[PDB]
Amino acid sequence: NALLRYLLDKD
Amino acid sequence: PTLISLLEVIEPEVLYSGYDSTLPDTSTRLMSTLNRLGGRQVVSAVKWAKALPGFRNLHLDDQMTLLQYSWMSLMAFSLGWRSYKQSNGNMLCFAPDLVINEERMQLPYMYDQCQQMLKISSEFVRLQVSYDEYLCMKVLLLLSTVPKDGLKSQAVFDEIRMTYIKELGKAIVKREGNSSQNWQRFYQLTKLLDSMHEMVGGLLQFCFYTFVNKSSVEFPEMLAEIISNQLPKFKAGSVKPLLFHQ
Ligand SMILES: C[C@@H]1C[C@H]2[C@@H]3CCC4=CC(=O)C=C[C@]4(C)[C@@]3(Cl)[C@@H](O)C[C@]2(C)[C@@]1(OC(=O)c1ccco1)C(=O)CCl
Repeated sequence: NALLRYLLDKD
Repeated sequence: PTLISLLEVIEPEVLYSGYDSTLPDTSTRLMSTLNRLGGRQVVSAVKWAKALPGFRNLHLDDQMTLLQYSWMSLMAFSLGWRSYKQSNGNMLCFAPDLVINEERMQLPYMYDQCQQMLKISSEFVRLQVSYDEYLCMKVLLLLSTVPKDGLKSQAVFDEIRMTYIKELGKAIVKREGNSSQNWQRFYQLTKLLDSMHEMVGGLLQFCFYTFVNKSSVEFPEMLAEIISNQLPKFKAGSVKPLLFHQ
């Protein structure tokens, strides 16, 4: 969900 | 600037658990410390995967799926590797501050799962796997478990696998120096990859059990999010393990 989605989009 | 050298550079640094063996040794503390370490390692693995040439060509949903489906395999494979290098497969080397003795495995609450994890490292010992072989296989593990209903960007995924199967070939050559029996080496490494589903299946089983029946063990949000998402799909038999040999 949200946390995995964040990590893939970040940086 | 080769693909294998890039895999060397993007390989995550070995993390420290911060385990405090001055405190009392209990089952709950150990599994919670290992879960916290695992959560951090998974975060690193996401960063690692994002840096793999090709991975970002995949649809975001496919990217999430592959990480959700293979995370345990990646962790256990890495643990197998560390244990092979640090102690020749005699000890479980979770972290340089959290190394489990043969004597520390003789505890009832952790004997079985430790034996399962040692089997992985003993395969590295048996095959004398090289560093580049390990790195190529690890990429392929990320690409080894898929949904039965398929994937959103199948063609890209098929080309990625193709790319890293060839890189594994280069790793075999870099180690042996062009033998005529390199096909036997390739066969042995693909057989090891295949057997990772079974060797890890029992680890996921115990993990899912501990997560559902809270038999009080703490899971960080990173692991909790993946496990609770991964859980109903395995029970539905909706996951397809990719195998090189039928
Ligand atoms: C048997 C499973 C498999 C374990 C993972 C293997 C792979 C792994 C390697 C690590 O280096 C750090 C963390 C994990 C990701 C582990 Cl040790 C933990 O989260 C903890 C995990 C899930 C596990 O660990 C144990 O029970 C365990 C480890 C040692 C003795 O028991 C568990 O179910 C706890 Cl809920």
